[PDB]
Amino acid sequence: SMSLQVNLLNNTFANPFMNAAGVMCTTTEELVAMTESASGSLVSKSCTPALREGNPTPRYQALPLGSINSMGLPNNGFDFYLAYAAEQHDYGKKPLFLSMSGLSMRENVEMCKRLAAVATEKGVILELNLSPAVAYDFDAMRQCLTAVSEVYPHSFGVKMPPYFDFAHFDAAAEILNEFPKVQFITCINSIGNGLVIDAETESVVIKPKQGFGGLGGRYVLPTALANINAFYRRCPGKLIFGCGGVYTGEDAFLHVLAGASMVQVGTALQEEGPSIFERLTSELLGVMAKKRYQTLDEFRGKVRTL
Amino acid sequence: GSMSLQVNLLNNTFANPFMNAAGVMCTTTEELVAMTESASGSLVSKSCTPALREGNPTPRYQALPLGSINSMGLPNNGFDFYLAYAAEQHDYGKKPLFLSMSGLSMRENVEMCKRLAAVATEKGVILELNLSPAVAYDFDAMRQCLTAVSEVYPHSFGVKMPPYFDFAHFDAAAEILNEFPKVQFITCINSIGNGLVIDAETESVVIKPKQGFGGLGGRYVLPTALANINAFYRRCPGKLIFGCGGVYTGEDAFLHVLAGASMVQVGTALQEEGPSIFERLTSELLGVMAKKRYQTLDEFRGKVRTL
Ligand SMILES: Cc1cc2nc3c(=O)[nH]c(=O)nc-3n(C[C@H](O)[C@H](O)[C@H](O)COP(=O)(O)O)c2cc1C
Ligand SMILES: Cc1cc2nc3c(=O)[nH]c(=O)nc-3n(C[C@H](O)[C@H](O)[C@H](O)COP(=O)(O)O)c2cc1C
Ligand code: NI
Repeated sequence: SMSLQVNLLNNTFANPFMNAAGVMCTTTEELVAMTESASGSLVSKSCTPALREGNPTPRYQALPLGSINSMGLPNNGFDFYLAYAAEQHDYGKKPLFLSMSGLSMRENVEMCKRLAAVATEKGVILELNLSPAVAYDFDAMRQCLTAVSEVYPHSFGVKMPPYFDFAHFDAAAEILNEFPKVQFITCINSIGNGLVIDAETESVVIKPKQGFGGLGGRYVLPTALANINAFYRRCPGKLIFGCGGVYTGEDAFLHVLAGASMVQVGTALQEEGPSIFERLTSELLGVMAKKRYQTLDEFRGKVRTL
Repeated sequence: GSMSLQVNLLNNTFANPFMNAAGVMCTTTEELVAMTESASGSLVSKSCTPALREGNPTPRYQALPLGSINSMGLPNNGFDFYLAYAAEQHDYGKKPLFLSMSGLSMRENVEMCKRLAAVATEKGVILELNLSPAVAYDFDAMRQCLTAVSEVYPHSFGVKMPPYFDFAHFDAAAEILNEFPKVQFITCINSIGNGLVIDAETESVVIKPKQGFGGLGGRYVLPTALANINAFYRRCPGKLIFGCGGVYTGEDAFLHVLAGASMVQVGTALQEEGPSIFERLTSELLGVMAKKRYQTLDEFRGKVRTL
């Protein structure tokens, strides 16, 4: 007998799967579809205080090894997602995360002040997007978390861009550990500012920023696993959510082995739609069956070093 | 049409833009001779320290479907060895030679450069100074290092860079590099640092040092490499860019050059296939150029179209 159940943040989740923020979670229809899916949870599109059109198109391109995008935070605005969380989400089906991505400290502070009562009343959980990106400037990062912690009377998580050396893992973890309200860390947002060139057209493939954009998919799995495990080790008091390169149950298995509690799906979900979650739960159970595991706790964070 | 892969830079002529990446098949005399005998346009010797280094415990390199992961730890025969190869053994009649230097402190690099100067003068060996927390990730330390080396090394040289991941960092690094006219080329990029490969079957990491964390190469890194190549191509118009990262085919090389590359270095692919790869890559790049109606590299270098 097996189970994908996860228990964390005073909630129970049927399985660890959820969408990545930015993917299939912008409109009412999308949020409802995520709620009706087999996913264990969902997160609403990273929001700004007011609606944002986002960058000019094309701004997303699917690729053999993943995706590249420079969406530019298109979203319906904070009021919209707050109302979804306050009055529409069926918390009886699954828990809900709200992703917040204010463009200044002030914006985050203002939104958090209003989110507080809805979190208290309904149980929505904040995922604060820190992905130059806030998390790549340690002073800006400390300031952001100080501000939010000061005005937001609840636990929350942070969505991180990837780091690429131990000095940075140490520096980031030192900061995160100074904030006990940060109860989860989502690793990772894209690998930033890659450049895809189409040999046939001799051109870039997205319009904004001269073709530079965030990489997702197969490209990022080892970087994601690195960041998941690095923070799993360095922030023992916190949960880690995995994000990056999940297409299969086996991929998800790797995230959990590295330390992941929840596993977010981006590029693969963009291409397949919310039905992917039935496939992913099935595949992960199958991997666990073949390896003789009954629960996620049996192998979470147990990757073997040499 | 008669096409040419010729490249001209730093008072040298290169038959084609291809060379090995530093770290790959360039450690021993036998390897250096084989690179020289190959169809490559050039070669670079293994990044050296002042004295020989055994490197990290094995396993420390693993080939992967989408590339490679490694934590070699700078195993090398020592500066004396590569200096001797450059001064006395290398056939400059066959192709130009780059020497990769990777001191573990600013002082080590300074002392090696003092001694390399005479050999650069006499034989024409070209320095690629490895700046890959990595020196290049510490802007003050980077400026400091380039100042100290420029002070003692009266020759043009290049720097090998780790990748950056945002415009603010592209600008900051370019600003520093633009302070040093002796830095005539920039090699982008070394490796995507500290990835972690986990083998689902064994439920373990695949290399031994650093709990399995190591540098990524191959298919994983091509868009990051192209971004860095083009970012510096744009921001350092007075310098040349050498590409490194994700080259398996002539088409990949075409992309490097489109992004701004003058020379194109081959790492993971070369590790897996050996030096015969250069015959294949030259032939493939010429084929790509023939199909796209280009005769020379200068016709499309850095000409990637934005939308
Ligand atoms: C179309 C698109 C939009 C995204 N927007 C957001 C976003 O609003 N907030 C966020 O934290 N991450 C955003 N991201 C990054 C994803 O959340 C995720 O971190 C990344 O795609 C890695 O997962 P993948 O490898 O599964 O694609 C976006 C990604 C894509 C592809
Ligand atoms: C085995 C191995 C050893 C390496 N050692 C060095 C080195 O000594 N000096 C250096 O600048 N880069 C070193 N690197 C990085 C490579 O030069 C190259 O930048 C990287 O592998 C990306 O190219 P690829 O995608 O073609 O593998 C090494 C890479 C590999 C795979
Ligand atoms: Ni930094």
